[PDB]
Amino acid sequence: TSWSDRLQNAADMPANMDKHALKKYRREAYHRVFVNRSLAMEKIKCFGFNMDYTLAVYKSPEYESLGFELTVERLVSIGYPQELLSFAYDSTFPTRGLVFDTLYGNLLKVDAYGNLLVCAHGFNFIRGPETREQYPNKFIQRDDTERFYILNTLFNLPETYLLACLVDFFTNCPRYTSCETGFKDGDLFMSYRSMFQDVRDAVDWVHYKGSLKEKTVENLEKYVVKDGKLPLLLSRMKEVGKVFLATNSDYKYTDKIMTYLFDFPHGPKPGSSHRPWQSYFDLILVDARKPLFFGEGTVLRQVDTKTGKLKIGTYTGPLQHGIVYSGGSSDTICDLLGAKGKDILYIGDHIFGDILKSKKRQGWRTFLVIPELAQELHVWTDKSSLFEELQSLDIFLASSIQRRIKKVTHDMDMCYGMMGSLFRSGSRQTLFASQVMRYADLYAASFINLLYYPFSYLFRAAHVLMPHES
Amino acid sequence: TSWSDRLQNAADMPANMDKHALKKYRREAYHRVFVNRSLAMEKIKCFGFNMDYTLAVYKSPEYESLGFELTVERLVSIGYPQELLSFAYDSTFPTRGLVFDTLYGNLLKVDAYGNLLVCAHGFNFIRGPETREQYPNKFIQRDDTERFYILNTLFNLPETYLLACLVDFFTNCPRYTSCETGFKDGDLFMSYRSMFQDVRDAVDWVHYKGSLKEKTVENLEKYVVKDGKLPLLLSRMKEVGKVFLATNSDYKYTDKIMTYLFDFPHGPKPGSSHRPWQSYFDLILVDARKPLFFGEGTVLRQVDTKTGKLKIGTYTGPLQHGIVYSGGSSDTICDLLGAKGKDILYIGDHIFGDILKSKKRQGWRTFLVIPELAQELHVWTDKSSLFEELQSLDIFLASSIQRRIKKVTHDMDMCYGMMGSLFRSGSRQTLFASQVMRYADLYAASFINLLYYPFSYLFRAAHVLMPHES
Amino acid sequence: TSWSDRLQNAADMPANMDKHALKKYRREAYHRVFVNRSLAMEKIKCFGFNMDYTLAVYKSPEYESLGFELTVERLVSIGYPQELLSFAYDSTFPTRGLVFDTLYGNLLKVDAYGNLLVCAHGFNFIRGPETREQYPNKFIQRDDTERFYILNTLFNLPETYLLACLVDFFTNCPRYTSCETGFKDGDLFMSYRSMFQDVRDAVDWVHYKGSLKEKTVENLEKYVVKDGKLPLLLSRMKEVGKVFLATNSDYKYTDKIMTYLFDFPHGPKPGSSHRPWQSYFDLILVDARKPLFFGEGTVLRQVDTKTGKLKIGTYTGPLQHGIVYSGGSSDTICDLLGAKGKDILYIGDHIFGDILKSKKRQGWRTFLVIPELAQELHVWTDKSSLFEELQSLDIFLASSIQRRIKKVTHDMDMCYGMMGSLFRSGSRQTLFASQVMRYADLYAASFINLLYYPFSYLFRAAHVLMPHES
Amino acid sequence: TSWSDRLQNAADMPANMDKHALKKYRREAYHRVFVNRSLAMEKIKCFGFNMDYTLAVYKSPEYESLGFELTVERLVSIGYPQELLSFAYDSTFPTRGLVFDTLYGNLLKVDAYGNLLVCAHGFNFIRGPETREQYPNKFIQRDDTERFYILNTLFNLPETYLLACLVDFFTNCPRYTSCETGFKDGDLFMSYRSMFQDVRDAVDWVHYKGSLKEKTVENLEKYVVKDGKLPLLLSRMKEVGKVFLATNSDYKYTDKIMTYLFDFPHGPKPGSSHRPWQSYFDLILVDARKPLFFGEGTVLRQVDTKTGKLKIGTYTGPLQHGIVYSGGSSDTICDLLGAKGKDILYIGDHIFGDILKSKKRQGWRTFLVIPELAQELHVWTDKSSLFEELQSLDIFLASSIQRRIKKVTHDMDMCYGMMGSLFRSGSRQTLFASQVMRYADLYAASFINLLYYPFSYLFRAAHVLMPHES
Ligand SMILES: Nc1ncnc2c1ncn2[C@@H]1O[C@H](COP(=O)(O)OP(=O)(O)OP(=O)(O)O)[C@@H](O)[C@H]1O
Ligand SMILES: Nc1ncnc2c1ncn2[C@@H]1O[C@H](COP(=O)(O)OP(=O)(O)OP(=O)(O)O)[C@@H](O)[C@H]1O
Ligand SMILES: O=c1[nH]cnc2c1ncn2[C@@H]1O[C@H](COP(=O)(O)O)[C@@H](O)[C@H]1O
Ligand SMILES: O=c1[nH]cnc2c1ncn2[C@@H]1O[C@H](COP(=O)(O)O)[C@@H](O)[C@H]1O
Ligand SMILES: O=c1[nH]cnc2c1ncn2[C@@H]1O[C@H](COP(=O)(O)O)[C@@H](O)[C@H]1O
Ligand SMILES: O=c1[nH]cnc2c1ncn2[C@@H]1O[C@H](COP(=O)(O)O)[C@@H](O)[C@H]1O
Ligand SMILES: [Mg+2]
Ligand SMILES: [Mg+2]
Ligand SMILES: [Mg+2]
Ligand SMILES: [Mg+2]
Repeated sequence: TSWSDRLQNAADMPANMDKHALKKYRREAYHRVFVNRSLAMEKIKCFGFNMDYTLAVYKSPEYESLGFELTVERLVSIGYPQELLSFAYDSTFPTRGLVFDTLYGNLLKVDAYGNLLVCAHGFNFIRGPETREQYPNKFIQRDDTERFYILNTLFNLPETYLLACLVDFFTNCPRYTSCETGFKDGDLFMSYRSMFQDVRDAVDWVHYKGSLKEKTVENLEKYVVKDGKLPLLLSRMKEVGKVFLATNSDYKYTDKIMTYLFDFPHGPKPGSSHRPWQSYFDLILVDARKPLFFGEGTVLRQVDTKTGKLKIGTYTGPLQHGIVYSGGSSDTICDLLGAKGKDILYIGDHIFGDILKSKKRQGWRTFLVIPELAQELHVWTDKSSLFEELQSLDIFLASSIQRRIKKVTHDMDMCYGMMGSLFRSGSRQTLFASQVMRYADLYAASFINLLYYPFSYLFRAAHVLMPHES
Repeated sequence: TSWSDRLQNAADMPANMDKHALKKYRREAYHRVFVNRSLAMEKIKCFGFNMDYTLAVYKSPEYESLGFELTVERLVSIGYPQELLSFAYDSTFPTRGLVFDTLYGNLLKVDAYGNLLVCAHGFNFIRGPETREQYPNKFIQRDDTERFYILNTLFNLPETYLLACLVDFFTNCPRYTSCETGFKDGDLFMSYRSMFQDVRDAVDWVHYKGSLKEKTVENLEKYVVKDGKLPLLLSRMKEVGKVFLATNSDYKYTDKIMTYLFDFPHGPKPGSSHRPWQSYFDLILVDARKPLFFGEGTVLRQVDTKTGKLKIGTYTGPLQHGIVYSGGSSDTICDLLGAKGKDILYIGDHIFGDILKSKKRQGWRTFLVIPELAQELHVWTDKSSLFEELQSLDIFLASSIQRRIKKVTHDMDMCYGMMGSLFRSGSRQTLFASQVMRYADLYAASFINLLYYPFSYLFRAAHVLMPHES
Repeated sequence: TSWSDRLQNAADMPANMDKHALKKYRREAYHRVFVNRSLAMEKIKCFGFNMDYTLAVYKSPEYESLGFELTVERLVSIGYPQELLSFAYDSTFPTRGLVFDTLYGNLLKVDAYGNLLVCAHGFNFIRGPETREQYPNKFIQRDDTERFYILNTLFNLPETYLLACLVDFFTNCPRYTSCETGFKDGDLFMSYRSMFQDVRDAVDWVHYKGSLKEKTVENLEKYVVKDGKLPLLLSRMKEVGKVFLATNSDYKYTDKIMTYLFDFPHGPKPGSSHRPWQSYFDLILVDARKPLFFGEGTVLRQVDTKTGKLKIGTYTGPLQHGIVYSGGSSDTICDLLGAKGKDILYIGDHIFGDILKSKKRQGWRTFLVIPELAQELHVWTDKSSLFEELQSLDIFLASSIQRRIKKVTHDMDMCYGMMGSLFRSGSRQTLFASQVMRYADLYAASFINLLYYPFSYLFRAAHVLMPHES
Repeated sequence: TSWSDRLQNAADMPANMDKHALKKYRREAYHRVFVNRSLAMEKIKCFGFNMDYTLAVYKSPEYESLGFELTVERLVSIGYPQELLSFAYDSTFPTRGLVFDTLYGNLLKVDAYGNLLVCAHGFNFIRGPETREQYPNKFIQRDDTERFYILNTLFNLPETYLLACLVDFFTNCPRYTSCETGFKDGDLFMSYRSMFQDVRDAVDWVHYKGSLKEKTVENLEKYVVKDGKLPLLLSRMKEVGKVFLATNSDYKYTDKIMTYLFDFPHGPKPGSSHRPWQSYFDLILVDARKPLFFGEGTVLRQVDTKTGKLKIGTYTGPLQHGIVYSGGSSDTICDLLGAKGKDILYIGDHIFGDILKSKKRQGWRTFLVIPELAQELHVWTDKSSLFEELQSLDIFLASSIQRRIKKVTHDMDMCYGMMGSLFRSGSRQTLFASQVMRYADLYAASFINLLYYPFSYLFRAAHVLMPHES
């Protein structure tokens, strides 16, 4: 039961909009909206959506596997060894938000301070003493962005696993000699950094020039979660405000995906006429180039929606019915919809490119969709006893207790996968957790959980106090 | 009773090192060390100190007044109007950590998200609706560092007030015409940005080329807090670890100040021989150029301590008794003392240049000295009823209640000064508060509060949980 | 009779290597090597060649037409109007080395000082007084590289003409309104700068992703000059030194072109066994990325010559027989061939990327191939009377004489084409001429002209004197 | 007889403005204006002057000695050894336009291509074979501006000599160990680069914060050439055009110097009333910050001429009688005087900051003052036989002749000083010569030589032809 199985199971249910039914549903953690900072929904005038992994949640592990396969086949086609074709995606290895160290070829799970929580070289998990050889303070400098790459999105799960597969392969293959910073193959030296760049290039190629989109669109039921409740929620938002779409994707792909997401024999509710996806939006913007979008952006263009090509020239005209925009900046949306940032709730999945940048650069209100939460909640509850033990041990710690804390931390972590919870390693929160708490005003397993709250709901978080104020 | 009066009152007391006396003393908030993240003192192998506003706490308002006076006289000497000589420092206006907006000439108190809490143009406090003309989302982009300058240190209190005095002066003087971005004086236009730069240049000049240091050193009892307990604490730290000094100041000034701080007819305790200040340190480093120090640094130099001049050439030798270093990098300290970052507790007052940068760049443990805490605690306790009311109102808020929340927030804020608490405006925490909580492992009114805790004390903070984990 | 007709006519002749025949041949300007700075051929130890427009001279106007056609079809395919398909390359318009002004959409012919010699907006040649509206000092700032683009190579002849065709089209088409910096089409604005970028992108696409190379290789006799004397010259150079190839092209294309250039039923001379092209070179380097090549370069790679793919990893091994390199830097060649810069004569066609950068960055000796010289010499001689008149007029000028100087300048210029000689407009030398004289030690219509000089020839230029030294 | 002796001898003569006397005077090379590119004086509408080493020519070797002495005393005061006080300026060593190599500590005389003509380490002249160890291609990369510093001005003559004195001192002093990139003194390493930076800093300090200006102004007759013909020439220029002053100097110093330059008991000619220096200028601009002046410049300020301080604010008003400007850009002059660049003849001494940048950035007409020309002409003529021999030898060279060419080159060079002619080493022209020919339209020993030519004089240079055009 993957997180996307949980999501599709919930997707297959019709909405019971009886107000008592809604209150009862949102009791369940799965259907809840979690609150980092208070947000009065009556003050939101524009609801903004991202597409991929927000509206269009790709099914797991099928979509990751497909990405993995195509990225492997691209590497082989440019000259990587044929043994790469023996690799097979394993959803139990990667956790999102890991850092690849391009100097030493390690996947790292770190906290917000750059402290090491987990270190794996290939499939070899390095324990604390051994890690001190490469990380003498058990710490990385996060500002060293040329060395350390943060794998933020669900699109990065395939490369996360592939990176580990490659280090494992070259390490254990007798044709190569391992060195601290890469592999020697005769008179050829491949650094981890250049291997990393090849992988990153190959993922990019698969998305831009390869067959990922085509294979996705030819089997949408296999690859994409579909929910009859989507048009219902959007239709309700449009009753109280404006709705916009802002995607890094191109129009032709957006049209195919959004068409699919709205393909039911009805509109917002059963019995209602079907309406085109575009009718649900006051503004549609593709090729957004987030996060640059939230700074200078790019020139505003108009899509010719018949051909799917951009019209030539910068678009200088007003918001018109049926117009589809490309490029621009966050200021385009604000100006055309007449919103200030705090009037906007932007709903996305990319912690950096959607949430952190819209919050910090523009003061937008933010909702982070965390698809894995669906399953992480089930584990958090089913295994709460292990965490409770860990909490008690940590308290009792103010020895053999310390080795028990390590053992329990490991047993807890393993319940999530080889790289542990997205949110923590035992009692230490991850960088991803700290960025969620800091930048995501709201978060949930799915944006659809907003359907279960009334229009004027006040989401509340407790006021924060400093230690000297308590 | 300024914060420095509180600090000197505590300074005049001898240490009662009876273990029961110590436990009882550190009960009081004034004498307490506050904990943002847990820290096991037994793991600290090096204690590092900054000098100014850490070891050498300048008396208030006398030292700010002196800085103010000299900065005014420098501006007048370069051509500013004679009416500046009518200005007189007012300690009731500035709060630390304000942002000067160089485009519109406002002092702003903001939260961690760039949200406006207070906006003053000269001495005119702008209420929310009027602020929307210049700040349509009631928000600033903190990454716009060319526009917004954060006044982080107690050294910035004089310019904070002076900035306000100048905008007030030019606004109300009929020789000048006010414009949105500065003042017209015939065929001369002075932008707020160029005025700001003149002030910043004049403060720098006063410190580097003017008479501030000379006037300070000629009346140290007037300007500098002195505490017999300093050598006691340092002597105790040296029993369990190494002690270093890292200052942005030059050696000649450092020597005069540190000599004064240790000038008692005894050493660590009464009855003991006096020892030179330098004997308390394993490493002394001046001209540190923090925060660059925590990145590339500068070339390591050796001070000729007889002349106070640098020896010519980069110093390539070992740590030797009596050597005094200049420049270098944080890696100099680590290498010469054989420490990794987590073995170091660095004690400073500059939230950015001491604490944030040593934490983020090097994974040092951090202790922030907040001199105003001495007095902010007295107000926090004496006026807790106003905050309690505010908390209750906010709860009751889930109208005339909303105007009561504004009124109570104001009455609370005014107890601290015209720009409110360093840490908050009513229930909204400031940027400075959020940076203290994030980057300062420990904090206190004075580093001396460490004397009241044993060598192997475990400072504990509660583990943090996400909303879905609670 | 295009310049390439002249070149192929000379190419079809067998080499008469009788020493008296050689001396007599190189009398003719067409077969001569011209000398800007003295060069002792006996000191040259390595001869380096570029491929395109050096060894492989593309036939004119056929190859330019093909590039033009494909670039047009790419623009149409991305959304440019169908009327572009009515354009047809005209070899009589463009001269090499023009500057496109992206702000005002003009093609400019300038001198070394940025002084305007010719200005055309579309096909409208702007006379001096009108040009002062846009160029008040009749001058451009050459350091404004974001505004001004120099069209240096024969590869740029198609876009030179296309730029003019486009400005002409949009200016005279009633669907568009002309503005100073581009064209309005309703709510779309297309700036000259964005049009220019579209053209540049489309040329790049044609070369990298389109069909130019494929269509070239399927009719090499149509598109490429072939000369039986090439292997003879290279074979002779290899007798006295080392020979290398350095191309910006990829290996697969290089192999197809070089195979063709050497496809005769003999080797160096008639009667000799044919040898593969690669046997003529001590070092072969593709994907050179000139001019970056002459600075940091890129990582040195090894080509797998069976597949045409790069081997994975940086190549760290020695120069080996049969190895083909990719990337690297000019230092690669020096190190592997054991040459210092002054031991190298590098033969190329790109005034900036081959000649200026190798001279300035590395102190290489330089030979510039100027394919149009073949025909420019015929005009220079056939019409010397017009220039002679101009010279006399200029002398007599120290009025109606001044209008005669303009008239004669024009009549002279028109003999070369609408944009005049590559080297001058009347008596004013072009930027391209000044760069040839400054950076090209030697130059000629073809590198083959080196066959007509002995191994130890001393090419001499007169020593230069300052005005006060004469 | 220094060049400044020659200049003052000519300065002491009254102007005979009889038209036949003028024609005859300008026959002599000393009194001639030399022409690199033709210039019609009737088209010049604005004459622009620099002050230092243009209008105010400092006497040699007295002024260089003074600069040298003060720079030495500054180095000693910051900690350099006392033996520096034994140094004494020697005018026979430095030639202008040398390059200091900060990596290896050599003074280099180079051509326009970075080819080595002379290399001295301290006072040791390194002959060709030995130089190949450090300069394997006998070449430097001029674009490596962090490594190579060009000593362009007469202000750089003292540091040129001092650099050589220092390398000599540390090399031969047994306290220091010489290394390839600097000197070891125990645990101190001083790199040539850091020594160079100390010298550059000390020269800057002497000019900005030391006593150079004060000592100059207290003995102007000792340090500054004065010429009664200056007001005559300026008065004549003002009859046919506008006259401006643009100096990097401050107003107070400019006023003292310009007052002195005009201090005669008469105005333009004997018998005429004396007029203040400022009356000779339509525009006076100080603190020009050339060459930044010819790009973005700085904010335009107004000088308060009573106090010598800048008025506060950017000056936004018109050109007014008596106004003195500070900062700004070259566009300030153009706009306020209503000139385009080709209407301006700018007269200066700094080949880079005055001449090259005004030519390339703005298309100004340029006149370079070369004070040493006064004496270099006397040597060029007196020793023409040596050059003639060299020319003949070079011809005869197309061996013992080659060693004769080296010997004659040396004997010729030594007539100018240890570092040879400014303009050449034997038959090879220097970088400075090539920049003079390229960027200086006109040049002369003194700007005063313009007095000897009529208002509408056409300065002519021969049209340049390429080798294939001859
Ligand atoms: N999740 C992420 N993915 C990619 N880049 C990131 C992410 N988070 C931060 N960055 C960027 O990485 C760079 C270095 O991060 P650094 O730790 O110095 O800053 P920070 O994110 O502000 O740290 P903190 O989380 O302590 O506020 C910055 O440019 C930052 O914007
Ligand atoms: N006389 C000088 N003094 C200081 N800087 C100079 C001088 N002449 C050129 N430069 C600068 O030095 C840098 C490197 O010079 P480089 O040889 O690459 O360019 P260049 O001067 O254009 O050469 P060329 O003389 O061949 O035209 C450039 O930024 C250039 O402007
Ligand atoms: O790593 C990547 N390389 C290239 N494209 C990516 C990558 N990750 C996501 N994308 C693309 O980004 C788009 C998702 O944009 P979204 O709708 O804004 O979430 C899709 O078109 C993806 O193909
Ligand atoms: O704004 C400033 N301008 C110039 N110097 C400053 C400023 N603020 C602090 N300083 C100097 O910084 C030094 C303080 O360094 P610390 O010991 O590292 O805290 C003192 O020498 C101050 O004079
Ligand atoms: O404008 C261009 N855009 C893209 N490729 C170009 C352009 N001009 C030349 N080239 C390519 O550069 C290569 C020529 O390299 P050369 O052998 O070094 O002259 C050929 O592969 C061309 O296709
Ligand atoms: O190397 C230097 N360092 C500092 N000032 C210099 C240097 N060289 C020249 N100057 C100053 O530049 C000014 C000369 O400007 P000019 O009138 O534009 O030639 C004088 O004030 C000099 O003091
Ligand atoms: Mg997304
Ligand atoms: Mg401090
Ligand atoms: Mg080429
Ligand atoms: Mg000067």
